[PDB]
Amino acid sequence: TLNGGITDMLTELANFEKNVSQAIHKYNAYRKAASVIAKYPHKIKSGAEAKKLPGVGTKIAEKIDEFLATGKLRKLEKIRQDDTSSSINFLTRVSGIGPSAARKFVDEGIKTLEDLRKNEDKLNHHQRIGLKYFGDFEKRIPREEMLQMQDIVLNEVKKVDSEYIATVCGSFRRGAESSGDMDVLLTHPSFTSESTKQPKLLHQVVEQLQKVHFITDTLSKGETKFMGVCQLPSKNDEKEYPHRRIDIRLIPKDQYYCGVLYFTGSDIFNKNMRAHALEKGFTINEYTIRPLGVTGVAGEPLPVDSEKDIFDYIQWKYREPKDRSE
DNA sequence: CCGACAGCGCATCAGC
DNA sequence: GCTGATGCGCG
DNA sequence: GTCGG
Ligand SMILES: [Cl-]
Ligand SMILES: [Mg+2]
Ligand SMILES: [Mg+2]
Ligand code: NA
Ligand code: NA
Ligand code: NA
Repeated sequence: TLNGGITDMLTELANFEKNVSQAIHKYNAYRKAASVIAKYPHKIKSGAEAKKLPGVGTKIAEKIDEFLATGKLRKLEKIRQDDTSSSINFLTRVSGIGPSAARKFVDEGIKTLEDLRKNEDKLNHHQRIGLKYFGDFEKRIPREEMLQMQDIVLNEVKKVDSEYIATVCGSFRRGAESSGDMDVLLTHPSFTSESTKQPKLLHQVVEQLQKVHFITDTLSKGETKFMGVCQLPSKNDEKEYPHRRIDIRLIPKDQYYCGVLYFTGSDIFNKNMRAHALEKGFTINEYTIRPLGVTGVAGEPLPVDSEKDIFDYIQWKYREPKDRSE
């Protein structure tokens, strides 16, 4: 983190644009610049030096000059002092509360954690759970705990049907020493792009995980995506582990490689890669990579037998999960 | 300039 | 009930 | 806010 100060600033700007301005392209612009700068192997001495990097334009360069000179950014100083902006940014930290809901709550005079607690009747289900575990969802998960969680999920899945394959993705798969949550990619031979030969494939796994008290709450749930909450079991007399966010995604088995590429991320890496795919005349989602026709319409799914096959199509050297932390 | 900026599942709502 | 739009979340 | 054409 040679350039921690700068990337924090950019990230704070990004958050402002997303949460308050609701300007998503500005948000993405700031995130891209923060990311490109975070991997720059030199301590930055000037905006000019920074502007050499792709994603860092004139406006960001001037901000980096201001920051380097004074150690702060007036624009942010002001944003921090504004009550409405500060309140909105805060409320968006609750899972289920976005920019729109946040601004709406602020209108109604609901602007603090205390306000939320006393107005639970004004929250949808997801938001109520996000509030319930607000503190816990702030905490990172040590890889040691991720490992225990992996064992539980894989073993419980095995118990439901030995043919399931559960893979832990996200930052965990990228080798990080701590994770924001647990991402599980699930497959079963009875669910392919060709046919769904069994219903409740995701339900049964979710049910089994609730049975053993691993999954504690549900934010949302469909036939292919579960989003919820889980918790490690603690021993006699031990303080409980924090509750943790868990996402489970059921992907057609013959589409595993596109799925694991997606679920491994990072999010910025995915955006970069998919953007590059477009430039190369392909479109990539978690299911397939397809050529773009002359009209700009997706063609038929190209054959894929590894993650590297995807990189090959778009003429990128293969990058291991651990090098996709952008 | 000015168009493009990745892609998609689930929840909730409006309108029919 | 459905469809489509929008909010929010995931990487 | 940044970039490519
Ligand atoms: Cl924007
Ligand atoms: Mg994750
Ligand atoms: Mg994340
Ligand atoms: Na640049
Ligand atoms: Na939120
Ligand atoms: Na996740």
